[PDB]
Amino acid sequence: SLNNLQNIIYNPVIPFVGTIPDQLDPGTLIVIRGHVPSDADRFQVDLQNGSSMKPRADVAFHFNPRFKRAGCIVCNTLINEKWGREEITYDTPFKREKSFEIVIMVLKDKFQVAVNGKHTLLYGHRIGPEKIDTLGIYGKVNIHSIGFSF
Ligand SMILES: OC[C@H]1O[C@@H](O[C@H]2[C@H](O)[C@@H](O)[C@H](O)O[C@@H]2CO)[C@H](O)[C@@H](O)[C@H]1O
Ligand code: NA
Ligand code: NI
Repeated sequence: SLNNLQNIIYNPVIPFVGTIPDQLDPGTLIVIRGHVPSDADRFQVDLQNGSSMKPRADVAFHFNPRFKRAGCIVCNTLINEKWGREEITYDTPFKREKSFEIVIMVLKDKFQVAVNGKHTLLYGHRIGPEKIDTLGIYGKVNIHSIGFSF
């Protein structure tokens, strides 16, 4: 249910980096609506510990749709500017020139991600979700809205 969803941020310029307005406790939703442009090779939604660039902030949850060949979604965690073990989901619901609604649900033990009303993937927590205070969106993607349900 998307009641309690409050959209902030409309049509942000990409790259977008913004502070998350509350702690990502179990039951929290992050809802991102947009489109993949026709020339898209990849984009990413990063749940970050801070917004530092040098050194690069840790990414607790890197959610990275890629579109070359059959496409996929790579999920991973960045710590001390080093990527961890990749979790690759090959059944991607993203397609160039198609719209999407990403819903990231924060559970106690994992993120549960649904795209356009259909379950997409799970990703177990590698960093405590309380350390997540920043949402980054990078790459070839168009964003209409970003909202949260706490
Ligand atoms: O793990 C996410 C991370 O991947 C990097 O690229 C990987 C690539 O996904 C992997 O299949 C290949 O074998 O090695 C590369 C390691 O650099 C990206 O450069 C980075 O942006 C992240 O998306
Ligand atoms: Na990256
Ligand atoms: Ni549109």
